[PDB]
Amino acid sequence: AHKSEVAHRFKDLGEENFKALVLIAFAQYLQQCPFEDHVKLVNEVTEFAKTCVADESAENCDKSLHTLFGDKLCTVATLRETYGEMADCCAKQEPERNECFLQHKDDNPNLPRLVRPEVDVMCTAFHDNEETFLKKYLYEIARRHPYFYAPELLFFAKRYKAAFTECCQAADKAACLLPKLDELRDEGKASSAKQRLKCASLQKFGERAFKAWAVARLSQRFPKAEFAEVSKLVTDLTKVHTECCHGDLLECADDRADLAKYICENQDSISSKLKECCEKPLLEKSHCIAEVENDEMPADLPSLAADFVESKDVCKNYAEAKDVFLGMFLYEYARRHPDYSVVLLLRLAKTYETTLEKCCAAADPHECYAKVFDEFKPLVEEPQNLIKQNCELFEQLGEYKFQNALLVRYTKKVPQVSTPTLVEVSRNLGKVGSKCCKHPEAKRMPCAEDYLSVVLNQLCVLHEKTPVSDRVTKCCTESLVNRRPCFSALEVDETYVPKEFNAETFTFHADICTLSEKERQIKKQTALVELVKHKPKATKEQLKAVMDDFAAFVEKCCKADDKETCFAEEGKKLVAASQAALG
Ligand SMILES: COc1cc([C@@H]2c3cc4c(cc3[C@@H](O[C@@H]3O[C@@H]5CO[C@@H](C)O[C@H]5[C@H](O)[C@H]3O)[C@H]3COC(=O)[C@H]23)OCO4)cc(OC)c1O
Ligand SMILES: CCCCCCCCCCCCCC(=O)O
Ligand SMILES: CCCCCCCCCCCCCC(=O)O
Ligand SMILES: CCCCCCCCCCCCCC(=O)O
Ligand SMILES: CCCCCCCCCCCCCC(=O)O
Repeated sequence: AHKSEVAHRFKDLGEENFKALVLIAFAQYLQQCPFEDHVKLVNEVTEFAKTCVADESAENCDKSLHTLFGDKLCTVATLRETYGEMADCCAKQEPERNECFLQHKDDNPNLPRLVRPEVDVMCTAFHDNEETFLKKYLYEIARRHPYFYAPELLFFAKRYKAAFTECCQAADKAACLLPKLDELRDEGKASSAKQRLKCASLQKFGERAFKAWAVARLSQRFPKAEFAEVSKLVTDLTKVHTECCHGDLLECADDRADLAKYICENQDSISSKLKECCEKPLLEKSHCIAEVENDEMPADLPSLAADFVESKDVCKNYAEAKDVFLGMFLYEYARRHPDYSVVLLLRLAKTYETTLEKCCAAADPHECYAKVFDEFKPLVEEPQNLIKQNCELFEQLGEYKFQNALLVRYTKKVPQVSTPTLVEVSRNLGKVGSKCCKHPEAKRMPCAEDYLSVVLNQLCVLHEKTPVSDRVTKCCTESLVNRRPCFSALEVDETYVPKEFNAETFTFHADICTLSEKERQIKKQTALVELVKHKPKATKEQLKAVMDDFAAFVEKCCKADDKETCFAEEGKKLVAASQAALG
């Protein structure tokens, strides 16, 4: 270490890990360079590291990895005739140089769009050359998602490897592999969204706010930890996320490790759930810790009434350090309720703060704040209720028919939203319902928050680049804790004038009967949205008349001898019979 940084990295990571991350880091700076140029780089940088491992005292093995990596970047021939002013970065000395590079990372690289080949082609390529097949895609994905934390992209890639291993040698390859690839896309996109949103919220609402979130989240997970310990961890976590949000891989990676090193050295004073994690190699340590089970909460804890309502010096302890008092509230409440969403805890916190502001200025303070815990009852109520009604609805309808209810619901509220956006969000919102409703009671709200936070921002980002309704603009710019209830408060837009008829949008062709089940579902769900937008004032019964008449139709023509003639003449009368009903 420090004698040869590059030799130390290599030893800690291993050759295989080393060459994987470097390909990632190279594909994340030079997004336009072809695969094989990157290969040649990764090969040159690894063989070099080897010499340093064998002989740390060698030629320039004492340089920082920041210098080595930069030197390699400015090797690339058409740096100027391809990446433009990025070549100018090479004239700058190292501290400034890397910053110049980060500033030229493109989230909109304007690359094409990865097509997923046939399972046959995939499994053949995978077998006939794993190395090239896998690293080509690692490269192809990393270049499209720069800023995506490199070691995280690596963990997904390893999960792609097992999937391709188990399934290519299966009876029905396609039926084993396709659902996994889809799950992996969804988790990976959800990963990058959660990273994106954390930096955005930090940039928008501030450090103190992030800290409030932190205390909440941490006390839930490490309830046996003392407040002084949770408080330091909150401070430490804020530092690593702040720095990790600057965008540089080595700064982030080293901060994450130190924090993993600390925690693991103090598990006794943190959680009894950190044993297997703290055994893992450096690459996996913080990744493991970040997803650790909740430690069980201390046997028998007193009510919060004593320290927060009854005590003789509430208003005093509050008056000294307000944020400290408010965080202790958070601490004591979060550790007791791992079944609460973090934002909900922040609302009870917000409410406790307000009443304290009013009530501590009273001639007899305890009088006016003695009932404050009675306002928490309806704030806790609202989320708890919403999962019951939604999970019930789902449990008796199944995922696909459950998304179709959301489809109609949200098209009726915000019909100005583009059709594919409505299909994408309503389908997504159904999956978090299929994910979290399978968890038991006390895990539902924390889970629903986790994926709602993703799907909600996803939609906000579209609407930011393309706004079409102000009540959505308002729900997206409202506070952190107000975001979701704002959306739940969306009402049916009955001032929306019906979209005009277009026989194309309701013309169905015989290709549907062969299309993949996912592919096929989008088609129908696209038409459903369009059915609502054309006739939003129709009843549940009117709607279900048409959705049934259509099911019959497709059943008939998809088993006909001449399927294309059937889809033409029968869809011709299907549309007419239906216009007539909703006329
Ligand atoms: C401290 O100031 C800086 C902030 C940043 C950005 C950044 C900036 C943002 C923001 C979000 C982000 C986010 O970008 C990424 O965007 C991608 C958008 O498409 C999805 C698919 O994938 C996203 C990445 O996964 C996400 O991680 C940050 C995470 O890693 C960074 O460093 C990113 O929302 C508000 O403004 C860079 C800097 O370098 C000069 C800074 O100095
Ligand atoms: C610039 C190319 C070489 C990059 C080598 C460093 C790659 C990440 C180091 C892994 C540290 C992981 C720390 C953690 O997340 O817990
Ligand atoms: C969107 C389809 C339903 C998904 C499952 C039900 C979600 C109910 C809302 C949960 C809200 C938790 C976040 C919060 O308390 O602010
Ligand atoms: C604003 C665009 C309309 C399409 C999606 C609407 C999303 C509403 C989010 C509601 C999340 C909680 C579900 C619920 O409150 O029942
Ligand atoms: C205006 C004429 C429309 C006639 C056809 C409307 C069909 C709307 C989509 C039907 C979706 C059915 C859902 C399903 O069966 O999976």
